[PDB]
Amino acid sequence: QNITEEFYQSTCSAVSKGYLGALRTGWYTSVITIELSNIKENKCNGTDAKVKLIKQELDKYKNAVTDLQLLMQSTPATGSGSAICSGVAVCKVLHLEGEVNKIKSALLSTNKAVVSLSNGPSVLTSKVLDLKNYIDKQLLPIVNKQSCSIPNIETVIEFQQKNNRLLEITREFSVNAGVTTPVSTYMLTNSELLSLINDMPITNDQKKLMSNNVQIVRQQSYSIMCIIKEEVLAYVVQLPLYGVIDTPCWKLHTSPLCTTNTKEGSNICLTRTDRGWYCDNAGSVSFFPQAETCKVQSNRVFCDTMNSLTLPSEVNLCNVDIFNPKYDCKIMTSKTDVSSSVITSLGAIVSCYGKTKCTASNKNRGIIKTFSNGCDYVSNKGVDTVSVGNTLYCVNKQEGQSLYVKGEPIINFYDPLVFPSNQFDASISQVNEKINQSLAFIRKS
Amino acid sequence: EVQLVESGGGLVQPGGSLRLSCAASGFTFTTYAMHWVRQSPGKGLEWLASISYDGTSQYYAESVKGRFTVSRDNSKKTLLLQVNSLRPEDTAVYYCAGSPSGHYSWLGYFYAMDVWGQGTVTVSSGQSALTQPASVSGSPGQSITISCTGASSDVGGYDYVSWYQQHPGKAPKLLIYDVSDRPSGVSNRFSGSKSGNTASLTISGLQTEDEADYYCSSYTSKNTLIFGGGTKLTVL
Ligand SMILES: *[C@@H]1O[C@H](CO)[C@@H](O)[C@H](O)[C@H]1NC(C)=O
Repeated sequence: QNITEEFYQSTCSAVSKGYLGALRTGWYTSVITIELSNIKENKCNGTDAKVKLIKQELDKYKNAVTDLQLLMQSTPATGSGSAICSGVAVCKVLHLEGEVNKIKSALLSTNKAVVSLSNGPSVLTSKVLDLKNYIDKQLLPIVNKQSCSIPNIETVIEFQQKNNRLLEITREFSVNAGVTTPVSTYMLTNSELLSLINDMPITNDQKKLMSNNVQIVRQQSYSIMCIIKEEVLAYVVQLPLYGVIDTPCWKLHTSPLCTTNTKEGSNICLTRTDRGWYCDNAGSVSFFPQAETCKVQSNRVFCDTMNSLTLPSEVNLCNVDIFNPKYDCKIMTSKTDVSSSVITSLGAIVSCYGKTKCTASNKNRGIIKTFSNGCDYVSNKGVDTVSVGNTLYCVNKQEGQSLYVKGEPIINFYDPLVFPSNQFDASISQVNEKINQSLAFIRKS
Repeated sequence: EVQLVESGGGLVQPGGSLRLSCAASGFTFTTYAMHWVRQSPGKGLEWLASISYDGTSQYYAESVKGRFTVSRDNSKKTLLLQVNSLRPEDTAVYYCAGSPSGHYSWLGYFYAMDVWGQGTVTVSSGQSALTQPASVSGSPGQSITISCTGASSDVGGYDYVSWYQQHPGKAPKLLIYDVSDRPSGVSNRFSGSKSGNTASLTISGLQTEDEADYYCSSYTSKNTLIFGGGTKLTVL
């Protein structure tokens, strides 16, 4: 439904709730074939520009085929071993003798066809381009004579159009050592992508999800080059499978919480750690530290579980009570009081300290609040921009309801002198033990 | 022992459908391309169809397009030709033939035929775009030459002309491929040439085994195959 926010003054953090999530849990591989032409073009007396243009485009086809052949001859490097194993196993199955003959027989009459491999997977094979039919029917009888016959310019243009997709696919597979991502329209047309989504063994809500956010689906897919053998170019497209759809998700924004003394040597700082996207998954929480593992579209979010962390759900209680030992809520500490701002989903957190000019001007009315020293938050209702020093941030104007959850900033509960400020990343219980160790350090002396 | 054997035929009704097939033994199928060629009694040869090593491409002659379809099961090692809408003018001996080029699919890369079969009869009771001579008398120990005349699209434009020796009531054997090259088992005396629109096969030191009928074929620029009339050599 409606996305809402809750800013926690106690922890200098904001949580954006209400997002409907789609987490990637599986891969669906599919074989995409291009029927190529094995030809031995032979020398004719040619001079006129049409014969040269045909032979030029024909040479770009021959060099593209030999370049793609040496690409499978020497492509041992792997870009991401943890995410292309499922497709690499299919290319290794295809490298067996007679398996390519199998897919060549099943896709003899239709563009799409299911093939049962010998290792059991039922993969979907698709012939998206047929250059062998065009070369064997329209080009070889014109340029395989004793002297070349003069072809009309319509054939030259239609052949540059058909050969272009081959040259661009060979370009992408060559510069990236056979593994390209995202999957471009050269790799897979929008018509082929929607038909492949429609033909997947997934729910209709999942086909509608991938179909209205096809660009996000493309950014989370891989294209792996298999083999060129017997006038066939085959490559596997690895598409994301969202086994969890419409799941509740939360977004944490964090900012430094310092004391407001006039002496940089008497101030201590603290910032909540593990900021990012949190999503519900089977009774637990999946945390995504990397920023590119979650693409967001409107209310919807599309995340990838390959590089994520599974934590108990009590970690969300760190947003309302961080000093609670029931969950070891981790923080980072320092003695560096530098100003910053974080634009949240429905507003903006501002940490202002020292000699710094913090303001929130509006395009239609001037500055309505000049922030004082400390950590604060502002809703997007009526606020357009936030200025911190000589830096200007923009507040997201999406409509929704913010809730200000009052509480005292926790930085006032710490003695500055015995604070561990160099300890960097640290659990709450680690800091509390460091404070019990400093009281043991004071009793004896 | 590269052996092809034809099957299906006998007597049949003018109308309905009819299936003909072939069998492969002595060679590797996935490397050979196939041909169907027929011959009315006491008449010349006529091309029909051809399929590539993978059965993907399949290109026919115009006179028979539609009523005929050629298929192949590489797993079971056979070649099939289905006949629909049989006509009284279709009664002929149907031959199975092969061509040695593999991994290629354009009809120009396997336009010659070197392996043949016995032939099966298809009879129903109630044709040469190339041109050769018929009468060619030759006394032994002399040299006579046969004229296969085409017109630019065939023979002329393409240095793609083949020559075959067929003995009365037997399979055709290959003599010349490309324009002058010959396969094994072929006597030196067999030798062929080309000059513009006309190719010519020459034979010197005539023997008795050589009294026979002889044919020519070429790629056609129309993606088909054209067969000549057939010349009767008489030894004296
Ligand atoms: C530190 O000592 C106090 C004294 O009672 C105790 O209540 C608290 O649990 C201790 N904390 C740690 C982290 O040991």
